[PDB]
Amino acid sequence: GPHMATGQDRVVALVDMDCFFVQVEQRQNPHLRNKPCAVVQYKSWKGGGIIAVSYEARAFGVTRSMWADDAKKLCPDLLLAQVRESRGKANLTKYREASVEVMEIMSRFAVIERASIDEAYVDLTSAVQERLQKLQGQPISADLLPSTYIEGLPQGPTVQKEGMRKQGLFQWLDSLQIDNLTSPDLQLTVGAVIVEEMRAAIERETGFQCSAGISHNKVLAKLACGLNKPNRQTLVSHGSVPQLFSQMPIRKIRSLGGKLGASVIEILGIEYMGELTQFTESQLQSHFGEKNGSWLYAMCRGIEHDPVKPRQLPKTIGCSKNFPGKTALATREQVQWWLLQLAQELEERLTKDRNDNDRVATQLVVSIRVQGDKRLSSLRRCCALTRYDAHKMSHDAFTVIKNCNTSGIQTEWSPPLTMLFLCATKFSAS
DNA sequence: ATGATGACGCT
DNA sequence: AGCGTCAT
Ligand SMILES: Cc1cn([C@H]2C[C@H](O)[C@@H](COP(=O)(O)NP(=O)(O)OP(=O)(O)O)O2)c(=O)[nH]c1=O
Ligand SMILES: [Mg+2]
Ligand SMILES: [Mg+2]
Repeated sequence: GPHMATGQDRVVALVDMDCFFVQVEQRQNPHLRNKPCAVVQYKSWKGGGIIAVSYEARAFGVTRSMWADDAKKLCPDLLLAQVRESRGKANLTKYREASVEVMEIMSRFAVIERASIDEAYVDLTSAVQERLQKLQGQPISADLLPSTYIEGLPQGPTVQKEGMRKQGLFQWLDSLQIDNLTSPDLQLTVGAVIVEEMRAAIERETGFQCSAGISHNKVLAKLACGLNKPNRQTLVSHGSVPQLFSQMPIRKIRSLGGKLGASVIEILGIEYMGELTQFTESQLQSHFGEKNGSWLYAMCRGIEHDPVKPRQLPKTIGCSKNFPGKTALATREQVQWWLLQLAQELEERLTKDRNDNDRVATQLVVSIRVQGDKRLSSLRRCCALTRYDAHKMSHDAFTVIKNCNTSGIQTEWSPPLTMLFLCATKFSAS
């Protein structure tokens, strides 16, 4: 009890842009706003692959990874925006630039870790301290939390969705201990006021809406984010964890959505995150390894220590294209041509990066998939990246992969390539 | 024929 | 180094 750490030491948020590529296209084209719409890449095979979906289209069953032609059977009035195509591949520059717009705004409030093109974690611990002093010991108005849900409330002795939100919020704030500058629940609340302000700023300055989770660590912040979407934010307190976890499938917790999560379920014969509390740390470590067992033991109690890394910029800059089915690359000249295309996009991105962010990449990773392999990558090789020159980079990547060709006739490439990937890495200051 | 990315762990 | 996992 008096020596048990409760993982209540930080305030962490996760901010996630709602249907982000869709919002980028809707800002640009007002005819798409407030409509069922999706973002598609390519167009020939089955209308293109959907990669993002507006909340109005999701109500019809439209999802990512559906073909647009199939999405149209569920939602006949679905509007589509197409990803730009440059040098015969998808080019995500518009979405990268929009993400930078958002991240720069977030960075005014606190330390951010870029988690993906449209998510960042935020460490609010310091911001909350500072804000607790100036606000003094005076109370926090619900009007400062207009889009916040307090997970697990209301509870105890209304018919509308906004009404439930306000009821829980009132219960929370009515129990808050406002004169104890170290109360975790108070710290979270202030964190949430800050996140409201951050979200208001993003929307005002970009037009983009997002959801957010506020809790004591990244895993709980991420989970919290997804609980009330879109355009809302959710506070998951330490106290809320036992009930929340008691029915929370294991696969919903970040890092457990794959093979390890499935093994936890199979080996232990459990279904929900809270059920982990029944095992000793050594038991868990015995099944899953020292690092994973320790992490699971703390996580199922709501405790997690992964720091929010101060990193707003990606650490690698890469370009790839899949060549599925009949388009698989089968001649030396095709392979070379496509490496050049990839290397030209890459050069463009790298030069821009070098001007914007004062750094230079030094390693080039070359990855390919071959026809028949159900892995992301059949093969990865590195080479020095000494000049930002597309012809050099493509020539080098070719060199590095060329003996993968089993074909006897030199013009041909067997087995055919179903993926090419160039990745610039090992950045240094410039 | 679920694409184009990106981070990190294991050995 | 190069492969495997998990994620958006
Ligand atoms: C998961 C995922 C996302 N994305 C892009 C499209 C989304 O617009 C953007 C953000 O991903 P997300 O946060 O997973 N999804 P979303 O932002 O579209 O939707 P949500 O509102 O966050 O659910 O990333 C992909 O291109 N491929 C993916 O597999
Ligand atoms: Mg999102
Ligand atoms: Mg996201």
